[PDB]
Amino acid sequence: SPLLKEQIESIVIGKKATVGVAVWGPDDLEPLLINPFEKFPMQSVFKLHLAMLVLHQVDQGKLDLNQTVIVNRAKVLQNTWAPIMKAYQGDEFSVPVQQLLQYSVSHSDNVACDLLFELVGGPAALHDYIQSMGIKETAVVANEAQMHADDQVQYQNWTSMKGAAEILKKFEQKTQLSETSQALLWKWMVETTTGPERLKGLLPAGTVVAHKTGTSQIKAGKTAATNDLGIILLPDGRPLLVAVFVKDSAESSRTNEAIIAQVAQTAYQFELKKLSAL
Repeated sequence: SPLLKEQIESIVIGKKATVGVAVWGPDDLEPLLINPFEKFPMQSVFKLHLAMLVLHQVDQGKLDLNQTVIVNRAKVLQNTWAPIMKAYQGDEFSVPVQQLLQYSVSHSDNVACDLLFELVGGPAALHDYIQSMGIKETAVVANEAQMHADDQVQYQNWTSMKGAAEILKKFEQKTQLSETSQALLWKWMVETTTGPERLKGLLPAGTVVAHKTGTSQIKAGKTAATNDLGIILLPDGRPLLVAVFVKDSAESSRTNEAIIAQVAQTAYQFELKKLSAL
């Protein structure tokens, strides 16, 4: 739809950032893409793809949700966002895969993320999995530790807005995971504690939203990435897929999140307009 595209452009024009958007409503044949040729750093958004690969290996019986990993407090990535390190006491403890997944997805935990990467063969294994789903415009080459070591690396874990739309559609179609794995991932994405003022920012109270955020620190005067992508359930229970990636922004943190909230609200209102007519 040209009208929705124009409404979204009216939000991003004038903001000192480059914004990518993908909107796919339930009656749309193709998704609406804003800035389709730009490469967007994913930051923690790729923990979504990683959870799908891990659950896919659980579905195949290659991994078990209760399989546990020994965590040595001295050997994991130090001084990074890792809530799991505060959930257990001791210099050494063991955590099941089920909980590492929950912490990576819902809490965007960086240590849980890298521990999961180690069970499946690293970034290379995730990249193969993504390509195997037919998504060519998403690249994964580094884990959190490597992204932590060199701040240019984050740009190498990128996605196009078509790639963001496809991962949401694959997930939404419930064709990649067993019913159990699908229900677990939906649970962790609805329970996310991060980014409450992004996609969910201006939606009505009670709207169900399964989403995953991605954020970088302010370095060299800009925020490389402020992202949120997810599934919004409409009043009739049908899904609305929305992904918003704000790249290389020189705006305040508050403004970066408001761009995402406004785009989500505009897409949501547009779907109500269609339900209103049809």
